[PDB]
Amino acid sequence: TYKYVNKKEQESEVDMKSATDNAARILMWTELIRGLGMTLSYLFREPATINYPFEKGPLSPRFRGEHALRRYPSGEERCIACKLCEAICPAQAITIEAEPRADGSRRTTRYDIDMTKCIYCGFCQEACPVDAIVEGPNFEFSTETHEELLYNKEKLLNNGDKWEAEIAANIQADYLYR
Amino acid sequence: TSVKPIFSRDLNEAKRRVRELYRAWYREVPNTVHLMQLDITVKQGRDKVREMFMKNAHVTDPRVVDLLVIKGKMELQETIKVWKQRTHVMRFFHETETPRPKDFLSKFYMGHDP
Amino acid sequence: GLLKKTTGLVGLAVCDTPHERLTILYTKTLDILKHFPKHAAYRKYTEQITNEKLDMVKAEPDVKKLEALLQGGEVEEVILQAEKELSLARKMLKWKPWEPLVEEPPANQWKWPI
Amino acid sequence: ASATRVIQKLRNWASGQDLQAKLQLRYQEIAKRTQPPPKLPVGPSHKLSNNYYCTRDGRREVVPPSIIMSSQKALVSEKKAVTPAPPMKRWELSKDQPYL
Amino acid sequence: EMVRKCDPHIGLLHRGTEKLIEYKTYLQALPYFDRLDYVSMMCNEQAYSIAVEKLLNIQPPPRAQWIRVLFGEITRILNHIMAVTTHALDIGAMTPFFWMFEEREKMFEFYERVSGARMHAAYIRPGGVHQDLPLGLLDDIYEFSKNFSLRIDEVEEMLTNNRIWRNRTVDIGVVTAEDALNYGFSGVMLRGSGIQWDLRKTQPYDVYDQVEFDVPIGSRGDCYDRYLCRVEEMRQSLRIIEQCLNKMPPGEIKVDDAKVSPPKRAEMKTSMESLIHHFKLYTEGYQVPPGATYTAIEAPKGEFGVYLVSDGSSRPYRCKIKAPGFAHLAGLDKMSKGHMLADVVAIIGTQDIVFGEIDR
Amino acid sequence: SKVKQDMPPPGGYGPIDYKRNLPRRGLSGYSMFAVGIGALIFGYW
Amino acid sequence: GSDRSRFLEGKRAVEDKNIGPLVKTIMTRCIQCTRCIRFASEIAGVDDLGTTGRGNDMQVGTYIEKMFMSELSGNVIDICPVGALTSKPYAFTARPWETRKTESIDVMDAVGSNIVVSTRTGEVMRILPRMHEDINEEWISDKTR
Amino acid sequence: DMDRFGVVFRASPRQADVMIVAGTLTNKMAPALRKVYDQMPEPRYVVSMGSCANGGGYYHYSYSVVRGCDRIVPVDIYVPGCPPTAEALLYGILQLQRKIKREQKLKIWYRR
Amino acid sequence: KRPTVRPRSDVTHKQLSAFGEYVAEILPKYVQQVQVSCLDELEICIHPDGVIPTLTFLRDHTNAQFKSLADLTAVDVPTRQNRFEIVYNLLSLRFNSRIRVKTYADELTPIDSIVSVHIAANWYEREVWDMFGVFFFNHPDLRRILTDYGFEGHPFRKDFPLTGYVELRYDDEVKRVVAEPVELAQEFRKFDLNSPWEAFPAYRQPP
Amino acid sequence: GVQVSPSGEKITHTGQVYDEKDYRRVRFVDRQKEVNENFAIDLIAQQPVNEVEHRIIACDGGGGALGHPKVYINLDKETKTGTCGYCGLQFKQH
Amino acid sequence: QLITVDEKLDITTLTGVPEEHIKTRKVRIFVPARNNMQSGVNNTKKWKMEFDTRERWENPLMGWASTADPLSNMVLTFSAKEDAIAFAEKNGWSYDVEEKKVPKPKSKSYGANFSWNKRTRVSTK
Ligand SMILES: CCCCCCCCCCCCCCCCCC(=O)OC[C@H](COP(=O)(O)OCCN)OC(=O)CCCCCCCCCCCCCCCCC
Ligand code: SF4
Ligand code: SF4
Ligand code: SF4
Ligand code: SF4
Ligand code: SF4
Ligand SMILES: [Zn+2]
Repeated sequence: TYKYVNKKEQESEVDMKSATDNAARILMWTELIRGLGMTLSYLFREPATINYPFEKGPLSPRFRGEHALRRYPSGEERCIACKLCEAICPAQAITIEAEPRADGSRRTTRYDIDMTKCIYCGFCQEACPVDAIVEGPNFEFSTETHEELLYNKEKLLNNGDKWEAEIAANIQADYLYR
Repeated sequence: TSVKPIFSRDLNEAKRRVRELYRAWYREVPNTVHLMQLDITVKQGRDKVREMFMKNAHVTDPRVVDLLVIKGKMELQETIKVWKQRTHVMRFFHETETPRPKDFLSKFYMGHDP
Repeated sequence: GLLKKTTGLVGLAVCDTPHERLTILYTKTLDILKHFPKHAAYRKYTEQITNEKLDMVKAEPDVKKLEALLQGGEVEEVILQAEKELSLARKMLKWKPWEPLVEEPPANQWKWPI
Repeated sequence: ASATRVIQKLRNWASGQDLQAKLQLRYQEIAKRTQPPPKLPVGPSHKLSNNYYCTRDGRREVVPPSIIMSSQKALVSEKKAVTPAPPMKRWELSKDQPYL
Repeated sequence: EMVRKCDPHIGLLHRGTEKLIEYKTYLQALPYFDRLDYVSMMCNEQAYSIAVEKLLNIQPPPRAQWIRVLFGEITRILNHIMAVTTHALDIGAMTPFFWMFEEREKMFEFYERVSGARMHAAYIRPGGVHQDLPLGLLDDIYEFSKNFSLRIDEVEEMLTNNRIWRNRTVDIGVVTAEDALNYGFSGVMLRGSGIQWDLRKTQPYDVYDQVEFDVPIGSRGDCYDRYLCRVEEMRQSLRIIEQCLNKMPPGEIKVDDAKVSPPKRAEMKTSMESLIHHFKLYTEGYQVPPGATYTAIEAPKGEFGVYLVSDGSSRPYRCKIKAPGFAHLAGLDKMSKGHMLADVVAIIGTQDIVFGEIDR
Repeated sequence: SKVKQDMPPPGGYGPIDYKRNLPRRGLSGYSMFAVGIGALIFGYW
Repeated sequence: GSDRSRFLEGKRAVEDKNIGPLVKTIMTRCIQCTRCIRFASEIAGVDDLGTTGRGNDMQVGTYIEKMFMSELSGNVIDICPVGALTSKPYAFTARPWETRKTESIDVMDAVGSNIVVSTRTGEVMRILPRMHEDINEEWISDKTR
Repeated sequence: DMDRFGVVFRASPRQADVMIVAGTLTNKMAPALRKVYDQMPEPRYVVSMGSCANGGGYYHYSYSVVRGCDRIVPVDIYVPGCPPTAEALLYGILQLQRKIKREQKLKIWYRR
Repeated sequence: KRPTVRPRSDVTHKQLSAFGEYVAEILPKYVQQVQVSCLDELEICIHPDGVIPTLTFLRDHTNAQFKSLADLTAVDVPTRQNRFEIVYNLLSLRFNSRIRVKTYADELTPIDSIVSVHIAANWYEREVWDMFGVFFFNHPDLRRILTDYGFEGHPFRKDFPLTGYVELRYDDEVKRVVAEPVELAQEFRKFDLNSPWEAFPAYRQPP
Repeated sequence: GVQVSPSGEKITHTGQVYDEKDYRRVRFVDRQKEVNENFAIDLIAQQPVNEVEHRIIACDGGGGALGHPKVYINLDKETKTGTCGYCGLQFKQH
Repeated sequence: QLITVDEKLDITTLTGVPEEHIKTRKVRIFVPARNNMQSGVNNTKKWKMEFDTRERWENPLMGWASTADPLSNMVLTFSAKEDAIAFAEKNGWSYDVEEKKVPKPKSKSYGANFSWNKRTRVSTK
């Protein structure tokens, strides 16, 4: 079905009353006083803004931000260098170089993320079979140097040891959906 | 053998268009060094024109020559107008790339490349 | 019935006198298709179409019933299509599409996957 | 929510209509932010029996495209004219609001 | 100060998305579509998903289709807010922008609660949908929809019966229907000239046959008609959101075929089959059969199209993307004839123009 | 346990308004012109 | 194959074997195909590899601790389609999609065994055989791999 | 709201103190960026915004992309994201404020 | 009836096969290999000389009012000597249908242009020339669109590298955005993903 | 295991440290190198063996769908003990 | 009408590449060998055309692998061989063609494993 937006049904009915009304629309700007009144109404409403550093925007557990490399509750490193977080990374941001650890364990000697190539898509954390790399809540990690945004294993593990108290909760909230 | 043409029955009728294009470029260079304030002399601009022409003198297929004439007319359009800036024009000169050594022993001193 | 002061399409006038312009255009198509050869298919199919639509015009004089019977939208769209089919008939008279296939392709041309 | 009942009146008059009911902001009529856990359901093909992937494969039910008038082979292209489909039936004018 | 010729030199958001897509998989290539038209994100990935589904001979389930059409209409309201308010900024009226970008922030909260990204949510996948929407979200969409009518009424009160807006949009950008068709326009640029056409009606792709709405059409091809058409498209998208909320059936959200769509996170931790399938899906892909398609949807700008070409491999061989805005910009020079710099500015704003899809 | 999927409630949702509502308001125009001319004549006197 | 497990029972788990410094046996995943005993008996001529028991409890390998240490022993790593036995030098290093593959030859012996050298970001990760029937009949020595 | 902080746009680069590279920088649009940065009158600052501008981003390996605005304009502050939440861009702007707060110019002039 | 697979009809297939016979027998001087796919998308393949007549036919014929150009693509297949497969997606709006006309080309076998039929083809032909190197006869402008002005190369050709042959950066020595050759700090990592198993026997190529 | 080298740099769990003559120590001037102090080798060594009764058991992380895939470990050997591939926990039977 | 062009089809003046990667470069036309890990052979059957490899080096910051050539990740596919020679001769690349390696057919017998006289009598099962 369709409908017309600017098609007059039919014309040619005018008397002195309608002429007066149109001539008073003109010469008084009556359809402009309505815009003035609208903007005046908006002057007396509560503004939608927030004192940002002190009160902030609402986010959800699914929110995907800064990355982190997680650990088990035993402190054991949770990644195993299965090397598919970089298989699927559609920006080729992730590199891995892996070896046995001298304990006899599949673990990494390298986990880099050029966060200037990352598109923050979540594919790595929904591809990891062990919930090792995640995309956490921190969106406030701006820098004054390009080289700082090129991460490695130690920075990601620092993030994990920092944000575990948040990431564990976000995961607890969002699983049963993923 | 037994192929279709484009704009050229033969190679001489293509060299005709080639010379028309060389002419347009020769007559355009003094206006391009003036309109957008290039920092070169008209002599070496026209030498660059002849260089980028003799970069393709080995060719004998008329069709390739016609396509090169077409692309030259495109670049000439872009240069007659100021759709392209001083950056693009001075791109031709390679004013920052060190000369590729055309000698064996230099290549051997730096790099595994031939 | 009436004159339908507003055809909904923009740039399209109204043609106060339909049932004549269509006769003109379809008769012209029929008279030009006689120059096509018999074995051609465009001749046959366009003759079928124009005869059916001419019969529709001859039958129904009401513009609305004519539209609903002649599924081409408003009558002015139908007239535009008749003019454009006529233009096509002339162009096809010049092109000779009915000839056999010219220069069948190489074998691995439409084969996919490769 | 706090507009002292006379500024509420001013804004509702200057606007033209009650907006204390339809506000731009959100106070307590929103879905809260910590919730119960779900139990997401499970689609068919979890039948546990009478479910073989050869029977409900779609990615294999395709064929290479059918062919008419291949110049390679010897295929041949009274006969009534044809359309690619019947003409698209005209749209009907709306009933809730035809002339805005 | 009046225009005799327009030569748009686009090429400044040309990256090479099509070549990179040829080099990526079908899942790796999805966020490019979020990033092509970057104010109507979920619709682009909806188109891509539909095309890959057609190549796979697979359909998603009811719930996924319903939430897909829901978020498609949400994208329509996003981009129509964007277009209308940017057009107004260009013409001089700046308050609708600030009034409606709050509503866009609420919509981004919907995106960020469903996905975890405000804008570039890779939520519409080929096999249905990634993640089921959380508890307590349809209530919020309802609470938004019940008041968005008032918001759009405020904007319409400001600048529909106005004189400056009318004098500045009316008899501007006039297009004949034949010119629109020949130049290649689509969507609103057709319906403003009065061409009854909408793929949501003619070529319905998810559930649009199952939901009712009206298509606004204009009688003059001026900017004013195809402004009111956008406003009424926003209202009708709201009408459809009502229905999509009132019926959102239970069930799986992605295709229950683990050779195309990945399994549940717990199913890939007790079963070996589903782990194999996780592995191959997230490292190699799913090997769509050879063939090709052209699939088109009503993007909020017009006919967003994708011509995919394939092979047994897990990657695409060619993926051209039709951009509504390409043909509009081609027709810019025609539409600006006897007009001025300001009217040309308004004509740019009227096309609902965005260059990630044009240059791409 | 049984399923839970954020379906709508039992009884659908309320009716969402979508039609345009710009309220016709204002005086007649005869009244406005009378006020104007009356102010004008009083001012002249 | 199907895409779902209708298996709701506990798996098994098999004792692993310490052959040697090359072949890394993880036999919780052997599919009992006997493609290895046949190689060791018919091509390497060793006959120190078999099957112990029957049922699910059949365990491929030796009944004892024995270094399966032959000049054609690393070929089982290519033979075993499953990763029940892999190589220890390549252990946990790379993955096949990462690897570029250049068809080269061998220089250890004068046999001319055709070979594939697999790289990963400018390094060398592993060696593999090529197929040539006049030389290197899908097999290569343990040195050159 | 940015104007809350005294941060309002101006269309001309000469009435501007900072430029925010909010998008992908191509080989065709880099001369224009540099002309604009040049025309900006010093003191002037740059904020690279997004992965496409910090580095090359999702279009790093393409033929028509410069792999960072670092190569064309000197960046003071990098904001990551695809897109970066406006919350995050705001954080980066206040971080640029903090950077300006510790410039110590007249100090070093006295110490010349 | 099966939910996971896509539903299937036959009337569209039959309609499009009929219309394919229609075009095939009405336009034999040019037409090759009409075909209709599993998904019902009609696809006519054409000799490059037949472009204007076929497109004018499908635009202006009464039973085929394909008067809207949706796309105009090209597809590089280095194997076949005529590389570039050129595609014309159209729609009717009278019959609610689409069609696809195809031709072929090469680096030195150009094609007549279509602005005389579909003005929408202007910028698409420009894009095709820029991306693949197909020259179009009697075109008004036919300059680049998308590539930089000083740009040598047709990028969407399969033999063109993804990263290109030149890279840009600003230099203080000359105060310009110079173009140096290409030198990346991280090589693009090509992945060998294709599986060594016949997934689809229906497309099995025999030797 | 954050023992240092004689060049003063911390050494990582991937024993990485730059040589003395390696010029790439510049970048840590007026700066430091991020290294994680909590080594997983020593930590998972600081974890006792979970004795069991059966010869075959399973291991996930402990959350179920929040750990790792279920794997089974044999415990017939007595000289050594079982070990998980994903985690590094150990098991034994009496 | 037609033309009689004799000389070799040459396109290098159109392709927009430097003289370097045209003349210096070498090309390998081949069918790739099957991965001896997998018993599948579908990754064969298509003639490919790779380029010579060039210097990669450790990036001094992180250790990534860098390049100075763009033809590194370059691979094309051809249904046949003459197509590949044609494409290479056309684009001006010197090529080396490795012929098609096909496995010998072989006479299998499950009964030879249980012979009375032969050495095929396998000691296992
Ligand atoms: C005793 C007998 C004799 C008595 C004699 C007196 C008889 C009565 C005289 C009444 C005349 C009143 C003056 C009217 C002048 C305006 C004339 C007019 O028609 O409007 C002009 C303009 C036209 O609008 P448009 O719809 O396009 O119609 C034109 C079609 N030709 O419309 C416009 O101008 C609008 C564009 C300007 C918008 C600017 C924003 C205005 C905002 C309103 C603020 C009002 C505040 C005024 C306060 C003043 C205090 C000093
Ligand atoms: S997917 Fe997870 S376990 Fe595998 S390499 Fe990446 S982070 Fe490590
Ligand atoms: S979020 Fe996406 S782009 Fe970023 S590292 Fe993970 S997979 Fe790569
Ligand atoms: S080849 Fe591998 S899978 Fe087959 S029996 Fe030997 S160890 Fe088991
Ligand atoms: S990759 Fe193959 S062999 Fe290895 S665990 Fe998985 S299914 Fe078993
Ligand atoms: S949102 Fe992402 S794709 Fe878009 S410009 Fe920013 S970084 Fe690039
Ligand atoms: Zn474990």
